[PDB]
Amino acid sequence: SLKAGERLMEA
Amino acid sequence: DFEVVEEFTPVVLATPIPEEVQQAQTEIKLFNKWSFEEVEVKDASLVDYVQVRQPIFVAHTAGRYANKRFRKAQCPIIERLTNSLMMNGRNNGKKLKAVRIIKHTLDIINVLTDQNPIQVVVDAITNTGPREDTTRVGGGGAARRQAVDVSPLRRVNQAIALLTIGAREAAFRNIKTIAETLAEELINAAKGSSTSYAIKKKDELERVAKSNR
Amino acid sequence: AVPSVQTFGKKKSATAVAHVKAGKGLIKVNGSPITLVEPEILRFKVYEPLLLVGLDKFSNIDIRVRVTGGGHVSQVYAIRQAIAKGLVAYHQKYVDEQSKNELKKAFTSYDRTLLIADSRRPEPK
Amino acid sequence: AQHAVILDQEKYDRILKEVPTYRYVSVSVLVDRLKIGGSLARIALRHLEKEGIIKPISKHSKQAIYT
Amino acid sequence: QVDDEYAATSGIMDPRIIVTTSRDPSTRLSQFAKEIKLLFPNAVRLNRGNYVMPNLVDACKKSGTTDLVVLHEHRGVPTSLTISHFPHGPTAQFSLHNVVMRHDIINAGNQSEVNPHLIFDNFTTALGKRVVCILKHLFNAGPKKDSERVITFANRGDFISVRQHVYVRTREGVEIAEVGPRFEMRLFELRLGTLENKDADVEWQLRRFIRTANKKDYL
Amino acid sequence: PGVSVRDVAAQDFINAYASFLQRQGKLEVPGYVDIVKTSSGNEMPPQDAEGWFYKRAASVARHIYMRKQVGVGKLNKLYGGAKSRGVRPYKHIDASGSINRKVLQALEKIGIVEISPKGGRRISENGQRDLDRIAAQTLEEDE
Amino acid sequence: TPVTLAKVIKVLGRTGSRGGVTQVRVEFLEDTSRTIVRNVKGPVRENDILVLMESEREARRLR
Amino acid sequence: QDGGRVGGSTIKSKFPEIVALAIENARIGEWENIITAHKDEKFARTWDMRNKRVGRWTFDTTDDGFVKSVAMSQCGNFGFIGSSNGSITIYNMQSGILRKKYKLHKRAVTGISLDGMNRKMVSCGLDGIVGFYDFNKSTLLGKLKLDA
Amino acid sequence: FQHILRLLNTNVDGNIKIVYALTTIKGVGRRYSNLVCKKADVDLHKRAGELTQEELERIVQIMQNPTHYKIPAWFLN
RNA sequence: CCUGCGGCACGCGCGCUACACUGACGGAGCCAGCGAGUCUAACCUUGGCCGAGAGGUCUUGGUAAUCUUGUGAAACUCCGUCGUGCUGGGGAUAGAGCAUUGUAAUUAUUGCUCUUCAACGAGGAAUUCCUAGUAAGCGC
Repeated sequence: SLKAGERLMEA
Repeated sequence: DFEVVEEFTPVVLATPIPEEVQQAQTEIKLFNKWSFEEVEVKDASLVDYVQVRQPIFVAHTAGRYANKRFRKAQCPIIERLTNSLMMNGRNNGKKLKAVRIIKHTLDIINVLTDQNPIQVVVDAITNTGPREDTTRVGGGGAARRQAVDVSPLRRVNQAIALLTIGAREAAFRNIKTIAETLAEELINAAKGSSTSYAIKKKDELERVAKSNR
Repeated sequence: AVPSVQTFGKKKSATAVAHVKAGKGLIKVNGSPITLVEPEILRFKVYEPLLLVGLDKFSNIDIRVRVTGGGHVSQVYAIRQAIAKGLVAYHQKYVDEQSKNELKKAFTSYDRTLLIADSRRPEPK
Repeated sequence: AQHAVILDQEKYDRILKEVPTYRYVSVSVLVDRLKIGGSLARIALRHLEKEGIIKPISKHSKQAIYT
Repeated sequence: QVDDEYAATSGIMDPRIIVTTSRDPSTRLSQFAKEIKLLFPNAVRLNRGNYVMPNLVDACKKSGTTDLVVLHEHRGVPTSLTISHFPHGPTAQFSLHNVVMRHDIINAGNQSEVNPHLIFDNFTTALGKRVVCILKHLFNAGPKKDSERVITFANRGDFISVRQHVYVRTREGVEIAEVGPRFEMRLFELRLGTLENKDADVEWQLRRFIRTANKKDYL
Repeated sequence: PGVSVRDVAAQDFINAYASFLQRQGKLEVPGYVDIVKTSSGNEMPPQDAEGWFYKRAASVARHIYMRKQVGVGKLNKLYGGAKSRGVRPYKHIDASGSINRKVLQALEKIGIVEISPKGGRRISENGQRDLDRIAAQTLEEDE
Repeated sequence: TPVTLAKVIKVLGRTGSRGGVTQVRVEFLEDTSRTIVRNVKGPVRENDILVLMESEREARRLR
Repeated sequence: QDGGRVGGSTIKSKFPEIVALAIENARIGEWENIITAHKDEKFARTWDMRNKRVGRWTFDTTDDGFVKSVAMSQCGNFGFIGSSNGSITIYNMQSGILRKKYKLHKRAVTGISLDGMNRKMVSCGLDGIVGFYDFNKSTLLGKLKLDA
Repeated sequence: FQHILRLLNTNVDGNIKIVYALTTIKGVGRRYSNLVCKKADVDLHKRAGELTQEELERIVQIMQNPTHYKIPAWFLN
């Protein structure tokens, strides 16, 4: 599970 | 052109203060020999962490440097080198032995390389402190060395550590004491001759960090 | 009578009773000149109140200092404390006030431990 | 008995024929293989008489003998 | 009814306590002060060396703590223990005989550290109620009805025996298991001042050398 | 312009006066003086058996001078060091009594000290002179 | 091998980084325009100058 | 204070007439605050304002020149004296002790001042030099020359 | 120079000081080896590979017969 | 080696010692704090004298901020000797003599003096204590 904010960036 | 007369009588005292001490009231000198003026940290990013601006007589400022996070920076590094000399159970809590070594060590660096001892000690710490250090990663049970950069306080802390350990280990079973081998370190670390302890051991820490980045 | 001023100086468990009176310029520690202090490396730790302000200001005064308690080092921090306090409390009494604030700003910029006792009272976290 | 000098009477030869060569300290003077039929550190001693043109260093002492 | 020293705080303010060690501790007992630091909540462990008992008391009333736990030892086996309530409160020097440190056993894990229930058994004497009200206030007030670790203080045969337990409740019975230290414990003197004072009024004192010394209980 | 022995550093004084009492030659070093260890927890006899008894008298004179009177039991404790008991802890032990008693009887013959009232030993007006004398000679060593 | 110094602007909080390693937006000293998100090892604050053996890599998370 | 007796004629005559006066009112009633330079005297006396009396200190020039101009610091601690041989002696005002002697001019100094901040100091000579001093440090800041 | 030599049935190593080369003999103290070099007027810091047999037996006459050379009786082994 | 726990040759826990030159040895420099101390008796004991020392002895001060005691403690400091050799590092094991406490010292009470001069060259897997006058060194 990715930490939030990182998963913004690759999305 | 212009003169200021500030002293009006020949200042003589009933208690005789010696000829080398009355001369020492113009500039403050380390161990009454070594001037803090004309001593430049020849590497930027290390000024504000190597503190040679405020001159000192002996390397024994007993002030509190442990309380704040970065209070450790303003220790005048000659003392900060003596503090890392008393690192062994045979040596903890004996500072006057360590100060007597440095005053004997700083003489040796003069006799060999005329320049200054204290310009060499500053130039030693600029060379041996690494520029990229490698850390361990988690990686899910299979750890690889991940290379990062290093804060300039750690660059000074580990630099001072490698010199005194490098002197304490090279003078383990030799007729050469701690005082002379440390002067063999700092002169070689000033040139970066790769024949000292710390210039070698930096050149793995910057070698390993290049391999995996 | 005789103009004197008595100041104290205190490190770990060592007192320092420095009588300062107008005189000729002798500076004694325990009935012995100040050029004969024991640890011999820290002798310049007690020349600090002599050499910071300038050795001219001791030309008219006497500094009788007697110390008990402490060790070898923690007496040297007591005689450098009571000479600095004994000098800067004679210029506010029997010499000029503007001398005192020149001294109290001189010892301050060098080392504040000369004047006020750095008391290392404990802390619980 | 036999002469109270040799091997070291040769060690004298190669001594003053190599000391001016290097030179350096007593840990370095340890070289050449220092043995009896004379003495260790004393080497530098009679070597303080003349000279050479090079360095040196002391232990319990403290010097940079320009021997 | 609670004791007169503990009366103002009793349920209102949580205690904050200090577990500290005698002087240059052995590495066995410096572990064992941490089990005391874990057996209570609100407990910090300050290593003692070149402190005096005045300036460790007097720099604790200042910072404000409820009480002070100091330990002693013989050759690694801890022997003694005192609890001393600070705002001129009482002290209780305990001798503790049968100890089993937690670090001996196995790497079973780590403790629950949640607020414990307590169990005080076999305290009948009025001096026994003093030891109740001086031990009970070392725990944070008002534990939950379903907290899972319970600390028993049992008094069979004048030796207050304290164990640490966790419990879970099955379909029929409670099943328990032991974590933390086993003590036997014995108080032997009870001052009305702190452990600093050394000339305060002695409320109780274990008399050994008396014709009826072995006869009575809580004597 | 005047000197007291207190104007001369401790060692350089007992150094030049212990070499004054050897060139003086009249002291009466007692019969043994090569075999004794000097103290309680000592190990070896003095490393210089030549000039030690004169080193020690030259100490003893500078010490009773500065004081009113000091006895034999007092010179022991001043000259006793710590004794290594080996595998047992170090503790303080007084030095050898005969030695310091035989510096006192032997400094009364050259008159550097005398029996005091109240007890002990005290510096004599003559020995107060000699000590002040060499306190100047040492003072003037500056050419 | 020219080395480019960099001045620290802002330490980064709440980023999930491996302990010991902290994450810092630096600013280039020789040209005050650019920024690069690098990681430090030792203790670092703002307004101190940091040494970069390589400029163009820009360090990501270290898990 | 010293104990030796004062040197002067026993038939008391008044002080010679006063050609330069300076007064700073900041510390009045505690020591002297009026410095006057008499006509043709190598010294220059002081006066307390509150007690209405000649002060106890007299200020000498130490180069045998006549006092042509005096000034005081705004703090009322320093007393300037401008000799007629360039020398600017700065006497303190508690004890009348000498502290600093400035030497820039060669002709007669004819006016001194100290700024409000006690930092910078000016002087003007009959040689045309207007010298600008620092006073915290003893450095000469600069030097200006006019015509007359 | 002559190396390893035999004194009182004991082989004495030549390249060391006589103050210490005599101490390899059984029982004789370090200070006892320090006194005999003083009594026999021998330099302390010489090596054992020196010391001609004239000066050897004078040490031997003192060491095997102490009490005729003002040696203190406690100072024996 | 000391000690505790097991076991009954050994297993375990707390510990002390040193492996040396940031040392040892010899002089010399010389600085703590908490403390205790004698009555119907023999306490803490200066000083003198005798003994290499350990100790002996003639006296003294003190029921004590008064006398011991400035407890002149030790690491520590300086100058010197040793010179990397199980060496002068280390002091176990042991021989012989002299003292002390005690009705009593053999299975050594302890101390002193000379000789004997071992393991130990930084300690496997394990694992203890610790954040500032603290850790560790050091003596009382």
